[PDB]
Amino acid sequence: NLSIDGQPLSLPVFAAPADPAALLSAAAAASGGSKPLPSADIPAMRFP
Amino acid sequence: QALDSARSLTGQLMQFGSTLLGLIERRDAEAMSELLQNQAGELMLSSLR
Repeated sequence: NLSIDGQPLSLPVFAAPADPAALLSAAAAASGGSKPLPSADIPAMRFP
Repeated sequence: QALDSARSLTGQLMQFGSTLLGLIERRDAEAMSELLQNQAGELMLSSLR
């Protein structure tokens, strides 16, 4: 479909470029169980 | 003696109030620091585009 100079009579095959991808990273809340209470024993000092 | 016993706990609650205001202020700074980075990311998308 060329002209006499070999130039194309058609409009060229266009291609719209891809959009830039949005970056995304992993986000996690920290996980952790509580610590149990230590054992008991009666002291030598009174309560006050 | 009961006055001193009350004064001890009111000073302790002063300590709790100062610590709590520090934690509120610091949380409230960190939330803005994260807000600014979310805004910077979704603004960087437009600049790249």
